[PDB]
Amino acid sequence: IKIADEVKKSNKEESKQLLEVLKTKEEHQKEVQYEILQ
Amino acid sequence: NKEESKQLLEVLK
Amino acid sequence: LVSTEAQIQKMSQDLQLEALTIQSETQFLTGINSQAANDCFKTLIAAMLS
Amino acid sequence: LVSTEAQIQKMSQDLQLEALTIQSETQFLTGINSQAANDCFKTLIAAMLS
Amino acid sequence: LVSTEAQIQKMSQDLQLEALTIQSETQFLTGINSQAANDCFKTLIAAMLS
Amino acid sequence: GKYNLILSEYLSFIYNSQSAVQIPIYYSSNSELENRCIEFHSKCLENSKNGLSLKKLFVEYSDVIENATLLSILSYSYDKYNAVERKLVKYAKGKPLEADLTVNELDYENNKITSELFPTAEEYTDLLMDPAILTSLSSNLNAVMFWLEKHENDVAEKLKIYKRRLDLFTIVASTVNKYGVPRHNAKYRYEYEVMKDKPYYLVTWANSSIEMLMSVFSHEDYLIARELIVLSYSNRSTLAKLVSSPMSILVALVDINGTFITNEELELEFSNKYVRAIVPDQTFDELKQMLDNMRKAGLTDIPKMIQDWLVDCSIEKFPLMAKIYSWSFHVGFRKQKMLDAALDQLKTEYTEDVDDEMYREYTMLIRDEVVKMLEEPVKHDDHLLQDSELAGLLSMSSASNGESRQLKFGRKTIFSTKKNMHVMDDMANGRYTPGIIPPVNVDKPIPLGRRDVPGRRTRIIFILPYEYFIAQHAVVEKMLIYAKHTREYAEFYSQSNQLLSYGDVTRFLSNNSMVLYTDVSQWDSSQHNTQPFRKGIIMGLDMLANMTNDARVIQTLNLYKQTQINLMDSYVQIPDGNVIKKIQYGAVASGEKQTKAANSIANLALIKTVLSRISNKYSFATKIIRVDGDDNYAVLQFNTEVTKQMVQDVSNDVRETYARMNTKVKALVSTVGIEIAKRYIAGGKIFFRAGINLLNNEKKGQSTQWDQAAVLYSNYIVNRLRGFETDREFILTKIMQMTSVAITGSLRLFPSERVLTTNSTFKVFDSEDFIIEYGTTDDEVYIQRAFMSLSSQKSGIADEIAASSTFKNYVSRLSEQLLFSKNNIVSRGIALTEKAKLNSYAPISLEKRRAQISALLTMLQKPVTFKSSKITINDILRDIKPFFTVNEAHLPIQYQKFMPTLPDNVQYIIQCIGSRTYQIEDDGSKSAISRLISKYSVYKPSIEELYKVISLHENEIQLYLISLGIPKIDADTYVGSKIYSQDKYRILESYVYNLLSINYGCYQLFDFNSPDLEKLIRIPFKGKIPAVTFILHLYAKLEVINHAIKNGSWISLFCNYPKSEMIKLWKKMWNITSLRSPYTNA
RNA sequence: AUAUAUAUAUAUAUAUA
RNA sequence: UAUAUAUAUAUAUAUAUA
Ligand SMILES: Nc1nc2c(ncn2[C@@H]2O[C@H](COP(=O)(O)OP(=O)(O)OP(=O)(O)O)[C@@H](O)[C@H]2O)c(=O)[nH]1
Ligand SMILES: O=c1ccn([C@@H]2O[C@H](COP(=O)(O)OP(=O)(O)OP(=O)(O)O)[C@@H](O)[C@H]2O)c(=O)[nH]1
Repeated sequence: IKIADEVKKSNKEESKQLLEVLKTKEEHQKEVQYEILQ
Repeated sequence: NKEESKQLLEVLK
Repeated sequence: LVSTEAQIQKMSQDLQLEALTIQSETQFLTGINSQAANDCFKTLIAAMLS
Repeated sequence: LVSTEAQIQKMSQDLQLEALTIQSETQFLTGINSQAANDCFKTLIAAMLS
Repeated sequence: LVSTEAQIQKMSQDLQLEALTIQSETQFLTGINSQAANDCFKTLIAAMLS
Repeated sequence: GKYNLILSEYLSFIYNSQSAVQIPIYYSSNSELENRCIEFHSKCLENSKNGLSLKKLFVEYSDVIENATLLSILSYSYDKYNAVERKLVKYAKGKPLEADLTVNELDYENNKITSELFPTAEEYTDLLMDPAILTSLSSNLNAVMFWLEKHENDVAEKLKIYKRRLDLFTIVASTVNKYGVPRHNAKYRYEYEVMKDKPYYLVTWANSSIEMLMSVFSHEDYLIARELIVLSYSNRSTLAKLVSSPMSILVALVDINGTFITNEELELEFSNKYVRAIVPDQTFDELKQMLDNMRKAGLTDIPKMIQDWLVDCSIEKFPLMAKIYSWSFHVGFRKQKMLDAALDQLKTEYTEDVDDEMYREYTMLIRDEVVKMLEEPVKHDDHLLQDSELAGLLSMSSASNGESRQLKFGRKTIFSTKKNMHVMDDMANGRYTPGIIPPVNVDKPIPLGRRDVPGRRTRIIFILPYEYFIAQHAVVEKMLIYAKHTREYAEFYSQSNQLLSYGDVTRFLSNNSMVLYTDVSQWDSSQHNTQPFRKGIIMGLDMLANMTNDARVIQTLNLYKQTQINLMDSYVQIPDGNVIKKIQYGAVASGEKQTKAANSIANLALIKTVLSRISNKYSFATKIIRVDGDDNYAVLQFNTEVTKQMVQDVSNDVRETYARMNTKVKALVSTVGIEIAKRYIAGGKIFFRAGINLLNNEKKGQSTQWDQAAVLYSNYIVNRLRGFETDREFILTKIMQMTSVAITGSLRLFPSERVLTTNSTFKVFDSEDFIIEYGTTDDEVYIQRAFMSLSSQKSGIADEIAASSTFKNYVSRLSEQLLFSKNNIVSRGIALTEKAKLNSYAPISLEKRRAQISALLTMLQKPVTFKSSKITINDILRDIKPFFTVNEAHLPIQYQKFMPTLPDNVQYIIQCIGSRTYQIEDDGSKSAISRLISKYSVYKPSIEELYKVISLHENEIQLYLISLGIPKIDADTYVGSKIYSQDKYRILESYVYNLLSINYGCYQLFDFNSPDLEKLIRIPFKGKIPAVTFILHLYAKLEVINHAIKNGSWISLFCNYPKSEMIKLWKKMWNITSLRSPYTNA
């Protein structure tokens, strides 16, 4: 979270996996707050 | 006449 | 400086960040960039000289 | 009070919640909001006073 | 040579390569091919000979 | 593409005028090439509007021809008169075939002139000769004449295929030209005013003849097609059964060298046993009388082929004998009158001198089988027998009822016959009794229907009322469950592959064993089926009325008894002329719900008795008795080796003992192979029937031309895999005429290869045969979304009926009977089932499909501009495809071929990776709600409704579960354990295993878990993202076979799929559906 | 102005004011 | 020193079969 711009516009694979792991954490942290409302 | 088809068939070929 | 693209890429393997698991290790990578490096080398020195 | 959007986000890291399973620690966060702490403070004081 | 498609598969089972995790074991497989096997056998013999 | 090249030469053949022009239409995925496509299509419409050519324009716009792909070809044809007969006289060289008249035993089935066969105009029923396919004879003759000019100049081998398809065309063309080509109407129905002078059965003869001469490849095919085209003009009745007769006998002559086998839990092994074929001299005297009945019928080149094979009796030349049997069913259907088909079926001779000592054992064996099937779901009060009125009505077949009733649904009144529409009327007018079933006696008899078989005499069928379905649904759904857990009934051996299911025949075949396959001459209307079959079942429901204690399991078991009391005497209602003829028929009713679950009881319990009476002379030990309605076999294992006299004296003791129960039969025994279904085990190699009429349907359907062009191709790929090679250049010529659409007068629109062969609703034929190809290129996934956007159409008939006061009074009377609560997620979920159930009505589904195609014409006359970001199946495979690396690899031929009639490019896959060993079941997991709802209530909800339930509140899941009938402690153990939260990840994963098919027309034959396909597929393993792992090892296993069929060579993949692209694909696999998945990309 | 039963596998398609 | 459990969604059309 709040990752630098040199990583977001990157093209290596190891800097693409990091973005698609921090994205599925914020897509899971937003989902456990919805499960409480269930 | 049918001169157009031999020029149109080889368009697809 | 060590490149901030090639440092969080190296930091995220020593942490073993795991997707689908809310860890307290995903927050170690906040604010790591080359613009807050030259903003903390200066605040530590310019406050000392004044 | 402590902001309930940031109290869960700290409590959901000490617990280390994992997705795609059913753990007994996603139930530790239910019923935590500011409408309830402000209602359990009164049900303790006003039931002792009467 | 041992086939370079049949060796990275066996090298991905000796390690525990798993997705949804940033491992430092993903980089154990880069730069393995038969063009770089005939390049390191040559630049070791031909550097010692000259 | 190859199909586009056949298109532009079909246009240059049928339109040989200087007024004719062809305008290609193009589209592309590029936004730049789309404006290249709009300007090109505009100029060919303005330049060809006023007499300007296109050779100066195709060079200027050659940036769009070689790069974009073809969408359609427009055709301008200012031709007033069809030029079929003008180019028919070029082939009309031979003498015309004169019909014969002494060859049939009837009058209408003879080949007479229609003026002499029907005296006036009003009594002209075309339903004896009607092909009922949506093509014509005038369009078939253009499909052969196109082929006979493309292959005129040929090389020295392909000329003899062309020459043999020409002398067989002069037989057809010189007969059609004598009377002239018949002119049809717009409904493809041949009227009387055109068939006044033509001979009857000229359309259905020349349609069945053109189907034959587009399959004549070798000289062994030409001698059959020469002696069937000439003869099928004369005798329409006897010809299909005289040629197809000795194949039931010829299957018993071939030896067994190495055969397949299936073990007890159904899985495939290979055996090597050598078993002789032992036939007595009364088989070669029954085969000579089957070869003299084929010589009196005129044909003489077929029994010379058989008698040149009888001196060999070898499996190497048996593909010739299976070819002769399969060409017999292509002569066309045997349609006859409704009166002569029933009155020759409902005539039977009963006899009071039958052995009554054998019936009281046959009645008891039906009694002890009905009790054996329902002793468990009646002693425990089952959830489906207690709701027999509802589970029979909520899942109600909507095919037809007996009569035509004037149904009134609000404003729009309709004349329908569908069965669930009769339930909606009678539940609205109050004339519907749940516990009273109507009596089928001399008052209110049974109506009739017919089903036509390509070689058999036209049979009748019974259409019982709808109240004989609600009485019989719940009990017989409990008898099909026991038929799937018993080794005798043939609902057990019913899988996708055919080697697994019909391969238990060759398990006990040895040299001390004798197999026994018998076919009763007619299973309906036998003496042993009128009284001793009903009273064996009524006795079985007396002992089952004592097993339980409820007032509701007895009451549904006193209705299934009442439908057998009422059918012990029955009457059929068949009209003729102006009188109605009521015929008494107390025998079994082919057409109930009961007609297959109680043809496996009544035939097993019969053959368990006739195998008991032949054990007074020969002492044996029977091994299996498999029974499938009438068609059954029963392996007998002896003490000594089986000789030529034990075969003869068992075939004389099963035929005679069946005659002691007044059941006329022929009883065949062998030691090598049987003919159980139409699938024939011969010499250890399964041989199939392979007869499907392409250009002749048995009845007109509820479908349009764009759907009947798909079943012309689907009847060809089954015909090719089974060993009947029809020419692909004729099938492709017949798709370019059926998918023709006339926009205006003198303007036809022809779709290209990319409209037909793509994977969408508008699919007709695959590009290369036997394989599905999901096109991952950007010009082909972009048009799939253009075809998946207009498949959702609404029909105005189904929405005028769904808002009526009758249909709402049926759902509210069905929702009140099911649930004792208030919730509307089922009333809105039942009403979506009967709106989907009303697609069986003909003008509803026709106005669905015509709104698919008339909205396609607006998409095909213009270049497509529809850009949408929908996730398709063809978008998943665009992200997998650049990460495959192919490498050529060699793989030997290990396994043996078991079906010799397969083509060469399919048989090479079987010889390398093996036939299928076991049926793979990888359907994930059913959700935990659907195991909780389907166990208490009989309401089966859709999986898009159970996801809607989970996303509700915690207190609204519990209200939904209690609504269906679940108790409180069971739902509160569900909801309280938070396993509704785990079922979000089992519904969303249930659409992944549904996606890609390991079964198809061709993919069922191969072994996908073979250790020779797993050697070529080299994919590294990642522990997480399980959904992606399945679709990688399935698409890799399909890509090697889709390459090894097209080119005959094997490739070995390597998919180092990175971790950053798996998690991008993991959310693409969970967002195919239209529901809220927690993980999306963007 | 308009007739096509039942069961078993298999494939294609579909769900939304 | 520690890496969860569980086998028959529905409807219509189409072909093979009974
Ligand atoms: N018009 C029409 N053409 C058909 C039909 N079926 C097939 N065709 C095509 O039309 C050709 C034969 O000519 P016709 O059937 O007389 O069709 P046409 O040229 O439009 O002439 P008309 O039928 O009088 O309108 C065949 O080659 C088919 O490609 C049909 O039902 N109607
Ligand atoms: O459409 C059908 C076909 C068949 N059946 C049921 O299958 C039974 C066996 O179907 P068969 O085709 O074997 O009957 P059959 O013995 O009368 O045939 P032939 O020897 O005259 O050629 C029939 O008697 C009927 O009970 C149906 O119920 N519906």
